[PDB]
Amino acid sequence: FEAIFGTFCNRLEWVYFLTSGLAAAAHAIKFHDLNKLTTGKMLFHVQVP
Amino acid sequence: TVSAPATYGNFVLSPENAVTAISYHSILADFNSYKAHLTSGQPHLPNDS
Repeated sequence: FEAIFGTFCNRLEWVYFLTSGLAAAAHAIKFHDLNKLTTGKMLFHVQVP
Repeated sequence: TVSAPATYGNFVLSPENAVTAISYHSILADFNSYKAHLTSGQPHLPNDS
């Protein structure tokens, strides 16, 4: 038995979020319970001069 | 009384297809990086004998 051959090319350009300059705008947090969370809220109290 | 084959025949890999693989590697491998085609001692093709 004799075979017919083919070639695989495997190289890729890897990219990462934290290395990007766009990441500077973000504050990156991991939270493994995010599926349970419905809405996150953040509230402020201000008095005027 | 008749002498008959005691067992089934085997899959045998053609020695030629090593040459095709080596040609593909010659095209694809880096400059002088490939070395499997040259060796010392008796030459040896991968076989199931």
